[PDB]
Amino acid sequence: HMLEAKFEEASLFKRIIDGFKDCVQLVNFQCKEDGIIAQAVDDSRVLLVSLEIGVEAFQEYRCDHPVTLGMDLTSLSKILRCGNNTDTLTLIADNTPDSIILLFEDTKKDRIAEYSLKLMDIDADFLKIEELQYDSTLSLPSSEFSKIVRDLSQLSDSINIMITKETIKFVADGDIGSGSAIIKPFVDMEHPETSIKLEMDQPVDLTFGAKYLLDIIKGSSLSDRVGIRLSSEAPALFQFDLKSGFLQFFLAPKF
Amino acid sequence: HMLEAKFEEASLFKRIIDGFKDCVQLVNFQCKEDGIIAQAVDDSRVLLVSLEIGVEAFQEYRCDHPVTLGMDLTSLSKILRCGNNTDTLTLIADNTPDSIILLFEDTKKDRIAEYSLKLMDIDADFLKIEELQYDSTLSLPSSEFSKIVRDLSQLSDSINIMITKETIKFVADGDIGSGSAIIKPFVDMEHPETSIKLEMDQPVDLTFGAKYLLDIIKGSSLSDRVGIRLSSEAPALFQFDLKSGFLQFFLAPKF
Amino acid sequence: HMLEAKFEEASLFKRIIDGFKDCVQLVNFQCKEDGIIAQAVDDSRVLLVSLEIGVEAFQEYRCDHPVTLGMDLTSLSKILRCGNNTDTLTLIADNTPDSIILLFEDTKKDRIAEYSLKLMDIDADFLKIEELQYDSTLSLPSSEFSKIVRDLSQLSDSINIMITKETIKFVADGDIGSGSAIIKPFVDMEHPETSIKLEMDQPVDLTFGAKYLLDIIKGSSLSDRVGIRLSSEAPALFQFDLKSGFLQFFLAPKF
Repeated sequence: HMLEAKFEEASLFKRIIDGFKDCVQLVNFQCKEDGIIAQAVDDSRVLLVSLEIGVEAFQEYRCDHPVTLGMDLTSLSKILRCGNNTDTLTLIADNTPDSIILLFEDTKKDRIAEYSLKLMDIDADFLKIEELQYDSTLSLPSSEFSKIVRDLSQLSDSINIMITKETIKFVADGDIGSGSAIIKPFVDMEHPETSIKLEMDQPVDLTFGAKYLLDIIKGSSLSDRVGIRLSSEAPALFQFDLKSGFLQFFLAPKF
Repeated sequence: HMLEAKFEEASLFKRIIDGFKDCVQLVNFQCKEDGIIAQAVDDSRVLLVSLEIGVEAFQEYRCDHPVTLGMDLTSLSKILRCGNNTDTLTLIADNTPDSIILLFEDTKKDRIAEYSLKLMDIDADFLKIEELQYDSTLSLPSSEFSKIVRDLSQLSDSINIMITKETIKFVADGDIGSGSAIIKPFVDMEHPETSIKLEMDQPVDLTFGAKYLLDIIKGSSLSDRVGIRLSSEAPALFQFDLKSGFLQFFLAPKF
Repeated sequence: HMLEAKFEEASLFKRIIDGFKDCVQLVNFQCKEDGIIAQAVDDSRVLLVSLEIGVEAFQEYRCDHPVTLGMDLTSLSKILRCGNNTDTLTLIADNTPDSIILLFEDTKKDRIAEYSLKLMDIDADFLKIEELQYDSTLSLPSSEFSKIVRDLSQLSDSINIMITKETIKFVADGDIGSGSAIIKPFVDMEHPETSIKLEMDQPVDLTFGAKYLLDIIKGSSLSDRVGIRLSSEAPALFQFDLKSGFLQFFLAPKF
């Protein structure tokens, strides 16, 4: 009992985990003094999940020692289905820990639920694959992006994002036919968060697997907007902005 | 780009397809100058689905050429799950078409989704099996008819509709037991659409498969009332009245 | 047509059956002059379900003859999915019956649905295993008890209820980790039905199967509170208080 990180609402940490729990299985939660960060590469080694949770995301955070505690998402999510969404979730562990302790407590002092989670042993191959300059950079409503991905997934397992100047084009092409959703950058004032931005330095023609994109758009529940950075050189970066933190999805193109 | 039929709301065409998509698989959409009509016989050749969609059902309809464009329901329904229920769905095709183009556009000009559907090749065995005079003719609330069919389906796979004068009797008889729902014709004034009519010229004792009836009652979402015409000679006619059009289910009795 | 028991709402009898239909399969409904009682032991012979339905639970009850009519829950529940929740459900049978008749009728006289259920032949091994004195006796909100059982079921198939003085402790221990929910007896005044009582005569350390507890907590829909009596000698008694009646779950501990 030494780091005891504490969330205001247990739902918040649950929503964060639920955002990327489907695309991966094992995760290396590397928590330190300035907060918690984590990475997780899937089995096929084509999708990286990078997470950062700052101090301000907690209502009371402490960590007198850099502790790397990896664990299974399926096991972690099971314990996360025990709270009452508004309970006080406290992540407790000690120096060189065997298990992480999750403490659920409501506003009243009737319910005091304490859970233990046997920690996994994960290799420390941390990746830094974010580029300085991307060929194209765009940001759109997360709910809108989920719509495009889900609709095109009906047609084929290959969604081709094609970006030219002032033209963002999503195209799917399968056996039963094809589909094409085309959006253009604009500005709104009644609700400026529905706006679409585009900063193209060079035209982009990349192809991504539909299987992976469907898991990526599940982070729409964490942010209203999604930042997409496309490059012909490095994997694409799908970023969801959290309150004092972020959830990144690095996806490698096909072909 | 020559016929371009256009719906006010994309939901309407989706609801129509959803009304009969389960009981069949391939459909021959025979659209012409006065609107669109279609037929579909299942594999077992005991259930016919006849559809008619008049000009008034569209908000803007054109067709300078009688075009028969058949297609797969499963593939068609997939594309129909892309709209936003209130988008402008436009069915576009050309003379001697390879594929039918479905264009989704909302009120604003942000979303312009265009889909292509590879057309099937369906045989032109169109059937006209509607009789002049049926032994019995009745009409009841569609939601009420769905209740009777669903409840009796629990007991056995054979639902026997038995009609005598002023007595409409639905009977199921299986291994675990039996059930009998009996309704009588009457008139209401607070909401005359809940009334039950019956025009019996001759008593009817027909037996239908529960499997088929369950698919037939799925058209209750298209009309408040359902018209049933029973004959000992020809297949029974279950008819749902659309706004400027209809959805018919011709079902052959057992034994 | 001789006993014709009658419920005010068909939903009530449906909810009662739905309370214990999952943990067993065959049930011996032994109805008599003062009401209806029934017992059902599962295949593994470790869980007994005892039911009592008094006269006051019906809106109109009669029974001129003690009749034991056993039946299959699955078949009984099927027929129970036919009503409209507010219909007049009437259980009809005769002296030495072959089948039990279930009559559904609404407030209006349009719907008159009559169902027959072929009665099963069940052995008359009725059990009286309730003790006089139990080591511990407690009562808590049924919704709260369901929460504890469901959450701990995620961890292992063995939930250990551990009771000491003024301390009720639920513990699960599995491969991925463990969990512990600890509640203490108190009194509320805004809503005294959320209170927790405990009358310990002797400390209790019993282990129950999670499979069975999950079925037991399904009776939370019948009562706000659940009475639990634990004994080291006899099976534990989980009791849900009905309006003029009860639903009991006798569960044998492990090890």
